[PDB]
Amino acid sequence: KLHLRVVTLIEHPFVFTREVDDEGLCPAGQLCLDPMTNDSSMLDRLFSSLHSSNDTVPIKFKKCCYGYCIDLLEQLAEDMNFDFDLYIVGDGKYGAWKNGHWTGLVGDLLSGTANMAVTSFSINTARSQVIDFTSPFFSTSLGILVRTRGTELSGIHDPKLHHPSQGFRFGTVRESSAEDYVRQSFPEMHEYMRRYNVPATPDGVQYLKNDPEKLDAFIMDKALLDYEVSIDADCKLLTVGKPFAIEGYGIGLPPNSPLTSNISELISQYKSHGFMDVLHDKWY
Amino acid sequence: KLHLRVVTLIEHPFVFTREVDDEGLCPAGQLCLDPMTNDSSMLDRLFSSLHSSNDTVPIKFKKCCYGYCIDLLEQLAEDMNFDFDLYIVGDGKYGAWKNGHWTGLVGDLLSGTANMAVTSFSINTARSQVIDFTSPFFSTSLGILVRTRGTELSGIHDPKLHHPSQGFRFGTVRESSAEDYVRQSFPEMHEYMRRYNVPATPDGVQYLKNDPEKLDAFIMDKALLDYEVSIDADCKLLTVGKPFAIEGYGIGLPPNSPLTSNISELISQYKSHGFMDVLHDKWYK
Ligand SMILES: [Cl-]
Ligand SMILES: [Cl-]
Ligand SMILES: [Cl-]
Repeated sequence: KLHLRVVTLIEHPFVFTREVDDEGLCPAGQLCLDPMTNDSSMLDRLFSSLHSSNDTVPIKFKKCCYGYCIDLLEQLAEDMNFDFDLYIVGDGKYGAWKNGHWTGLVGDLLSGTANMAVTSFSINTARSQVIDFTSPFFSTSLGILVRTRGTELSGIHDPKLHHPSQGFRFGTVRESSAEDYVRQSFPEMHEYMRRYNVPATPDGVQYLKNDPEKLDAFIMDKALLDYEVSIDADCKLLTVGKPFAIEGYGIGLPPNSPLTSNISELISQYKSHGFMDVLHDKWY
Repeated sequence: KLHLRVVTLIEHPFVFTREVDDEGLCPAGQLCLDPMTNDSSMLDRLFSSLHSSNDTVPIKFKKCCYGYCIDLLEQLAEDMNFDFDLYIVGDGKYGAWKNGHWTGLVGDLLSGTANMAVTSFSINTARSQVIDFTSPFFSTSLGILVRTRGTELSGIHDPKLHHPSQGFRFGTVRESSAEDYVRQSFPEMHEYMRRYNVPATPDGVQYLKNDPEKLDAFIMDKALLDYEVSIDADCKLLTVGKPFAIEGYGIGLPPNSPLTSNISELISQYKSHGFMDVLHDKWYK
């Protein structure tokens, strides 16, 4: 039985977290750590302390993880007969090339801090040069979230984005695939957005949705924005414009991992036997 | 009962052609026309005649089409209750923006010459701004075909591909999504490749595989290159390098078409019930 350490990132409805229950258990999900570290030795020590008969892990690090990607991970673990430790990425980022290294999930796979990454993780060309991805389990365009009766946009080529009016505020999630697409296709746009980008999806959604309104538009994976629109109780939000920058979501592994092809085979069996449809129905 | 005109492009193993029999029939295939026109009125006239009690269509235009995308089209036609006329795109191209308009399949969708495009047609950002695509039925990286014991390449960032002084002979298919990727991401290498690009996949495979060798490497959808490697029994060819520019294949329709969502829902059901596995195994052998 193989023993993997899996890194994840909280992103609804793919991965959610909540506090652990009265007995320190997670009936509806998976026990995970949120330790704010990229140090493999620190993670070794914490998981060791978690599994032993004298668990001294700071309570604030213990969480229960659940969601579409957690259900997928549990099925994979059963079918491939591995067990796993699960932790949330310390910097909260998917990963970008910054200051001569990869951050986020990508950085943890390249440093050996994690054996596998499971979340709403986009397969793009830059990441594919340095880590392995499995076959995709989901596919999404990038999207543009605006308020109803607010900013109107045709898509990523709208002149309002390329020649912004004074006070026009739009941004994406820092160190995301979305930010890399803008950086590489529209460098001037990327520069303009820097002061408006946010650390994580919920922040952009809150900045656009709630008052006081801090963003006029928010660019991020459409699958994530559509989930937020679907739970909007007040006809306040919508996604606008033509599709752009479509990418799959895949599981991330170190380059040339022997596990990649076996996980890909199972993802293809799950797709072709309706399991992905069950997960979509459960979480969307 | 809807009646669509569908445009295709011959690309193995997604769409093949064979000749019509000596009676004008297509067992195990779909009768199609190869009329070399982008004029909607011409196609109207030829199909009219084809379906009349006095068929006078030039016989050299009649072909039988078959393959992965033809099996998919037949099934969609049954499930969405439409009839169709099928023809092969006149210019042989998927489509690019050239000289102020879209060419190939994209151009025929925008001009109304075709109602739907079915083949190994990549969903990319530029085309997505002007036509509709269904959800994808297949996904592929771009790939790099080389000879065994030939040129070695790490992927699309290999310095050999970015230094004209090294003189490597490498190209792609003209007016393909592969060419669009290089144009956008590597303008100087796009310029360099112009002398080596080819009209269609088989031309690049020939120049790479057969003697005298005219290409050192050929860049094109990896699904198509993998097919050519799979039918080369003699270990003459390899795909090399890291993945890049992954795209889905989808059915193309005019923008905002009411058919798109229904075809997408059927593609998603077919995928989730194993039909794409069946088609892949059948057509890749
Ligand atoms: Cl729980
Ligand atoms: Cl997918
Ligand atoms: Cl697909």
